[PDB]
Amino acid sequence: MKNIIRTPETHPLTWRLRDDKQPVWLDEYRSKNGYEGARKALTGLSPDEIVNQVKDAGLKGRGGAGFSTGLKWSLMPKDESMNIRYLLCNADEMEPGTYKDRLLMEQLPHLLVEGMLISAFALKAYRGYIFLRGEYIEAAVNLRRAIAEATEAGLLGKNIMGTGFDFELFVHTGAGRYICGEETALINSLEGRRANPRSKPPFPATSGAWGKPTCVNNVETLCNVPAILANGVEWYQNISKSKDAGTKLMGFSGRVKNPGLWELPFGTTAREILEDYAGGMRDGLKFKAWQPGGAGTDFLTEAHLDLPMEFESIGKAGSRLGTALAMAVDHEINMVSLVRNLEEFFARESCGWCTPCRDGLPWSVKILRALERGEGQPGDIETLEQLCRFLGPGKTFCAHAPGAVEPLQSAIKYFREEFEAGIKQPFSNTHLINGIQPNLLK
Amino acid sequence: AFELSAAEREAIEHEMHHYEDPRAASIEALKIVQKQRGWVPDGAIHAIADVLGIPASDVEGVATFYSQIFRQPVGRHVIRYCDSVVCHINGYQGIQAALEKKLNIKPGQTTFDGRFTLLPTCCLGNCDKGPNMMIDEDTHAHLTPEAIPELLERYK
Amino acid sequence: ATIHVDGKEYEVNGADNLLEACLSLGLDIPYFCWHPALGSVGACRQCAVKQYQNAEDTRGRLVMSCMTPASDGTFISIDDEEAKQFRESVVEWLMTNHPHDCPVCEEGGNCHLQDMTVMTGHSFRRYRFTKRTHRNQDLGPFISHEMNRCIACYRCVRYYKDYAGGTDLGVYGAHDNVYFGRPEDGTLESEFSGNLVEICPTGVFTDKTHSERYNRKWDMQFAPSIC
Amino acid sequence: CPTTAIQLTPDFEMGEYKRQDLVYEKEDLLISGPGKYPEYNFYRMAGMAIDGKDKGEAENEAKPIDVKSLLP
Ligand SMILES: NC(=O)C1=CN([C@@H]2O[C@H](COP(=O)(O)OP(=O)(O)OC[C@H]3O[C@@H](n4cnc5c(N)ncnc54)[C@H](O)[C@@H]3O)[C@@H](O)[C@H]2O)C=CC1
Ligand SMILES: Cc1cc2nc3c(=O)[nH]c(=O)nc-3n(C[C@H](O)[C@H](O)[C@H](O)COP(=O)(O)O)c2cc1C
Ligand code: SF4
Ligand code: SF4
Ligand code: SF4
Ligand code: FES
Ligand code: FES
Repeated sequence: MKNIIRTPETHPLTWRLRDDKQPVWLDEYRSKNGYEGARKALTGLSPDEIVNQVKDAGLKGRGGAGFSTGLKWSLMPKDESMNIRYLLCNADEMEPGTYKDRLLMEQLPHLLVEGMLISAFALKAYRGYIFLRGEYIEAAVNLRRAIAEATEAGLLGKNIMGTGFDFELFVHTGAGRYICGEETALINSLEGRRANPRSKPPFPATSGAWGKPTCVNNVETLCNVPAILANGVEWYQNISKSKDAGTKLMGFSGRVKNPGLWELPFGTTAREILEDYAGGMRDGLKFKAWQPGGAGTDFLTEAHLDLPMEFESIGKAGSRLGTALAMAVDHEINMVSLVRNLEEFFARESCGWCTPCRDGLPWSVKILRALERGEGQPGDIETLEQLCRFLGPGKTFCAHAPGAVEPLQSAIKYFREEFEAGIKQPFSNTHLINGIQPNLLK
Repeated sequence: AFELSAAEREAIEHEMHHYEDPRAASIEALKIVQKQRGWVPDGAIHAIADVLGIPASDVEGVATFYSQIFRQPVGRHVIRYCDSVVCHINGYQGIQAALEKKLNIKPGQTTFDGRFTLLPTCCLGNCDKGPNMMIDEDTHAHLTPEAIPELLERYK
Repeated sequence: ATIHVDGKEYEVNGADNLLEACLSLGLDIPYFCWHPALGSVGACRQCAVKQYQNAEDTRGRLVMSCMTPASDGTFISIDDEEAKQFRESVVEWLMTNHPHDCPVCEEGGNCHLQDMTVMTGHSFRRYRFTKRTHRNQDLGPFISHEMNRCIACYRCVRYYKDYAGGTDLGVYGAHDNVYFGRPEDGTLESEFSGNLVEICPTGVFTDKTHSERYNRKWDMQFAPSIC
Repeated sequence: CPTTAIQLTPDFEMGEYKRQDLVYEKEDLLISGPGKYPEYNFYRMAGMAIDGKDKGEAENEAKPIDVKSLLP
């Protein structure tokens, strides 16, 4: 579908993009209704009024989990003695299959700057950090230039717009770990420590970065904020007739005709995304599987392609919506090799804190290597299944290992024939010792 | 054996100004030393620790936790080819085989000339244009195995 | 506070966590990363029990007893089959990379890892692949270092750094190649480094002075004395 | 015995004149061969390094990956 008319009413995030894929700087951004929501927020709205406005707009988190943003902002302490607060932008985006934040920050940096400004004013957060991955050189350059332009234009720094709100925005480039995207591990990596996640409670809203109240939000959530405050609650609730309010960046990748990213309302079915926007599979390819929201989501089949891309609709199907960036797997891809690659990523991106991930993902990796080489033995599939069952939520310290075992569980559930075809050798981990008769178990 | 230059120390202190705690500039200090010297040598750990006022074991734990902070010497150009699932579907194995045939090295090793270091990196966040490669600061997408012996020849 | 463990009623301190409250009652829950003097961090995932919402609940949920408060009216099960299977699985995951070292290990007969391996009932190996190995460091004349035996329970760094205030011991690395030691070879600088031989549940940090003239714990003649 | 070092052998002629001579030291016990278990070597299985066997050279052992290595 080339005929995409990106009006600001239906495409609040991508209507001011440019055809040559060039970044929109401060003059062009303010020409196309820039910092209107920030002006309204900082000249005619209380911070609690903004928090309640975002809560009434129903803005959920765009970083995969779908937690409500207004409820997260309302969990900040009501003490007036805690005024050293921090806002963090999770620009890490280390999940395989996820490329939305790169587009948003390379081409519209001032949208992120305005969203950080509005969210910091709502949270009464004196300081803001953009935790960005180190592989995004152009996004870092564009964000630093946008921050410099907003600072010289009076939109950042001391006494913004004459209200008296002081806000300083920094860009922190990471050093390449997938676990750094997890918000408590993100806080640990921001503090100059090893990025081990933290147990919750306490949540970062009460004790976050350097012990202060801290709110971590994804890039796309903070890009959703300025349109909410520039158009209103009823406009954000009246663009989609679904329980998930607002629009979402969705797109199919991998052996499709037009891989890319498009802004679509919630409740859009995955089949029409794949057929109209992605163009379907390429020539001589048969669609066999797909992942809805990145490497940490369960595989779904052709029958699940008709489901709307919502949190609850895909949650009921045995998966989760995730980042809503789907990946298509054709019939030429062996599922054992694909899950082997996924589990190698998840095993080597472990942080090493807790036993089941650290010592059970490598066992699953070695089993999958054996099944890919055809050297599988009986009990390997049962071992994979009990690794899936014992790496679920609550068994491990953070959510990295449940997201690791979701593709393994789904692929064993659907494409079990390949995993059973990997097994060719009899089971043996004990060799013969010359003078000792073995205990011949049955 | 190691001594921080004046520009390195000034950049490290400037990064220390941006945080509540001077410990929070450890990753930036390691990246500054790596940018100036190609990698982080052994004396640099104690130098960074002495500047930041944190123990050298904390600096070493940070430097060995993060894969982009190099702790062994590397080549002049670090090839970082993507390894994740979407580039697996788009065929990164042909790219890896082409790189290993052209450079005659396994991943994680350096050529005898000291020109290239081959590394399998994580997902580069460019999955719709896969397979992806990242030489020192440049991302190259839409890779084909026949374009490698031309792509590698403009990094002298 | 009142807790119900396996249908039996106990009166505990509500400011305690469930692991220390149940160990004070004489109940046996396996654990590695918890120490009474160091607090709870929930790393090793060994102390799992099954917590129920109320008395008339049967499904329950596996919780870490070291990270769970012993609040009033709590319902847990230690001998639940799911909890026992998970604890045995944690021991098995630790056993996958552990070296075949007990006869030539100074910790043998005095090893918390041996005790918890036997306590969970894990005695059958089905892992068939390779074991990760590590180089050792020279930690000085008092502490001998054997990094193969590590189960990554983080007790050494928590004691030495957070408790004792030492600066030259740390954790380095990542996913399953975590290394606990000094940044380089040299003598451990803390005046309280010798407590690592009892803090470490395995034989990584061992009494080198004892190791020169080693004998097992059952062969010792002990007495209570004053330093 | 976890190394198959100590073994009971088919031999019964052990009478003595003095009871003190029934205390056998190591030079009275150490034979010049493997006995009833001809091939088992405990040290080929143990992870502890000795002469002729470095770290990673035991059975079912991978080579030690240095913490400073470049591979993730
Ligand atoms: N690149 C990406 O966008 C990636 C996204 N994910 C997604 O992230 C999720 C897992 O991450 P988590 O942070 O562990 O998820 P989570 O569900 O534990 O929490 C997500 C957010 O909700 C907040 N929250 C939840 N319950 C709360 C409570 N009771 N009180 C206060 N705040 C509360 C947390 O502070 C956090 O900001 C999954 O849904 C996964 O799909 C995972 C990997 C990569
Ligand atoms: C292993 C792991 C990796 C994650 N990586 C990211 C990430 O790269 N970017 C991101 O925005 N959230 C990531 N998250 C989710 C965060 O924990 C957190 O929910 C999010 O950053 C902010 O929530 P929000 O969607 O309400 O804004 C990750 C979570 C886990 C468990
Ligand atoms: S599951 Fe455990 S070891 Fe794995 S990344 Fe999370 S805390 Fe770290
Ligand atoms: S640390 Fe314990 S289990 Fe490991 S070799 Fe020594 S005695 Fe055996
Ligand atoms: S060295 Fe000992 S105390 Fe430290 S993490 Fe390893 S097993 Fe635990
Ligand atoms: S999977 Fe290779 S760029 Fe994302
Ligand atoms: S003792 Fe509770 S998880 Fe380690």
